[PDB]
Amino acid sequence: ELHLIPPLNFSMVDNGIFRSGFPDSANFSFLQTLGLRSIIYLCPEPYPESNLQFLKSNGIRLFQFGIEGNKEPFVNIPDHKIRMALKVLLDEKNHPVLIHSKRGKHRTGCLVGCLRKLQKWCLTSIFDEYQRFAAAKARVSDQRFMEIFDVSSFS
Ligand SMILES: O=P(O)(O)O[C@@H]1[C@@H](OP(=O)(O)OP(=O)(O)O)[C@H](OP(=O)(O)O)[C@@H](OP(=O)(O)O)[C@@H](O)[C@H]1OP(=O)(O)O
Repeated sequence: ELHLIPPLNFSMVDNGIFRSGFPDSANFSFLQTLGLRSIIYLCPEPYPESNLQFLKSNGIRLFQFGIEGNKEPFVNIPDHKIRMALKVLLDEKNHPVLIHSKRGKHRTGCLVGCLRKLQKWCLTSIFDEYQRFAAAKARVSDQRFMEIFDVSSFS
């Protein structure tokens, strides 16, 4: 067809950094326009064959840091997996990079919020951006994780 279709909840976060929910084949022509080097994938489920073939054909590296898709109020975001994903984001060699989960609201929102903390954003600005994507599914647990996340080791 004649039009591009960004994936669910697509946004540019920064120079060379994007966020979304799970891309499907209708989104591949749009993703090709970004010249991605990397995908940071935050779900534990195996990457579907369709997505794997797109990744391979397009020369994109897959980084998988599987965070269990927990529902409130029993959400347990591993600090370690967010820290390893931030290390990938902070290396310009991996850019352009797309961060995605299933809908790009919770696991993706936490990783982006922790990056904003490293960029010295005030918490209210971090939460406002998180809530723009999470909307009616904004979780206190996601924001509490960002509130407590320690930026000592990086900064
Ligand atoms: O287990 P997940 O976290 O991978 O999936 C949850 C979705 O979480 P999701 O997988 O989207 O998380 P992320 O990809 O991290 O946003 C969430 O979707 P949403 O809250 O809209 O993001 C949805 O909400 P619904 O569509 O309103 O019924 C449900 O909470 C759903 O939990 P499940 O129904 O037990 O699989």
